[PDB]
Amino acid sequence: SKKVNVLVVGLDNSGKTTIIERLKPRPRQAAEVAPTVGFTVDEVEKGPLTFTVFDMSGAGRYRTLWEQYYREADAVVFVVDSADKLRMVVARDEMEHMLKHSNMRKVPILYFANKKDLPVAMPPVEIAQALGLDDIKDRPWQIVPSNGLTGEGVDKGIDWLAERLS
Amino acid sequence: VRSVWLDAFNDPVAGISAYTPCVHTCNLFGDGENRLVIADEDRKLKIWKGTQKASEHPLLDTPVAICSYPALAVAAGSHIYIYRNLRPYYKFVLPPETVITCMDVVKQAIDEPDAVSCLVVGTESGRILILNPAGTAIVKNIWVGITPAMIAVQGELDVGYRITVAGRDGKLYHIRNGELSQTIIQLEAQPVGLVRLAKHVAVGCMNDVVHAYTPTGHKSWSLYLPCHILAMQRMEVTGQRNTKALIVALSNGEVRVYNEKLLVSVHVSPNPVTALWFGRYGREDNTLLAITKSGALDIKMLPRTANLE
Ligand SMILES: Nc1nc2c(ncn2[C@@H]2O[C@H](COP(=O)(O)OP(=O)(O)OP(=O)(O)O)[C@@H](O)[C@H]2O)c(=O)[nH]1
Ligand SMILES: [Mg+2]
Ligand SMILES: [Pb+2]
Ligand SMILES: [Pb+2]
Ligand SMILES: [Pb+2]
Ligand SMILES: [Pb+2]
Repeated sequence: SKKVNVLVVGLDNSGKTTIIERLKPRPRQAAEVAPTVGFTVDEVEKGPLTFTVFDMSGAGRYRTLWEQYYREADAVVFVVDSADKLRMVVARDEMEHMLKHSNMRKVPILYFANKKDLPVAMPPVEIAQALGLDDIKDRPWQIVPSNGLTGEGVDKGIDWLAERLS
Repeated sequence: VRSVWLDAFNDPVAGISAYTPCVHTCNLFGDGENRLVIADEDRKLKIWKGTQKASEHPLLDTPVAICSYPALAVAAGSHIYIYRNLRPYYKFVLPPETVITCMDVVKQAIDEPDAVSCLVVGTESGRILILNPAGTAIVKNIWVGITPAMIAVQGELDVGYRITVAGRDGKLYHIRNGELSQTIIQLEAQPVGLVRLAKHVAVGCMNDVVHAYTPTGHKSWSLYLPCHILAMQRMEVTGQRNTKALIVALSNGEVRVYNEKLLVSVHVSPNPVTALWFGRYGREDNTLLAITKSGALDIKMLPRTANLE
């Protein structure tokens, strides 16, 4: 196989932890998933690629830790709670601080507009406006609305990322 | 210098008509995501969650101020309707024949967020009442001569606690550990707002000057302002940054953030801001909630990496 590092960041309560579970085998999956504490290294295989996945906390306190993994990251999955319009700018700021950081290389970023299933959810196009994804012009990036409960769209995304990773 | 804030979200056509004391945020529904609580001039109690209005409610009287100890507790006339979670629960009333002028909270033990807390009431009669951690019973009654106009509670009820009291007679009284201090300050003009900062209290007198005062009486600094003070509020950032700032909104439309003496941020809201709240709202800890004279709801949030040094 081929081993790659995927950093999964994004604000707290976005469904970072849940989205990764839908990449785990149906029996391996967890019932209730709990607010990630500190961070977690997991593994996922997909085809000829084996993803070494770092699930960080997005809590205020822990946001300081993502920079610890920027240097190594080969791809980043950024997660946004599509119904949480309020903290959108905050997600933008953190996203920017990441891209700016001199350790985060020009690796593929896949943005999950997660929680597509909610009534108040923001549409992928209105989100990429807020985070200003349109301005990112040096990296492969792609936004993909998802439902992490069901795994709806998760495949669509990971597949995209793996295409950039080959 | 410039504005330190992040522009969260704005609703120009909210229907909100409250000044600082009737606005509050807490964890009503315990599910972590805090809600905005407003005792509007509509004699209505509007409730905001996230970025849209959740419920409106009808209110018996037009309300003085609302706090939380969680149970929202509106004060008006002589009643204090303690709703809780969020359905009616009590109608505690002042014993002698009294009207309420201002109300705030004291931490009972922990001096930590979401701790045991006890309601604190000023009455036009001239008493300050501290109540049971339940709210059921009056715990302390300290009588002081002047009419209370606004108050700031700094400390913890068991360890040590001080309350600074803005009298309508343009004077500052102090109460340390239940005992009423003899140090009384002659303010320059009538008090407009009163904030607890780090090592001292800040008054905004009507003549557009914020004064910083030590309980001993010392005048730490003075902020002389280009316009008129409409609202003042404590901005308490915890963490590595650990600063207890002061927010002033002026009728010229600017809102300024002072780190002790030093001006750290200024921005200008389209309309003069009549109510300021800074706290956790939603899932972000450092959020500036602003209610304009035009009834708009403006929400901003302090970046993780902003310095106030
Ligand atoms: N409606 C809906 N709920 C979701 C979705 N994804 C996750 N949730 C739930 O909403 C909450 C989000 O929890 P987490 O997945 O742990 O949030 P996180 O992104 O991992 O961030 P951390 O707090 O740092 O662990 C949990 O209740 C989730 O299981 C979704 O796609 N739709
Ligand atoms: Mg997580
Ligand atoms: Pb697939
Ligand atoms: Pb009011
Ligand atoms: Pb209050
Ligand atoms: Pb003054």
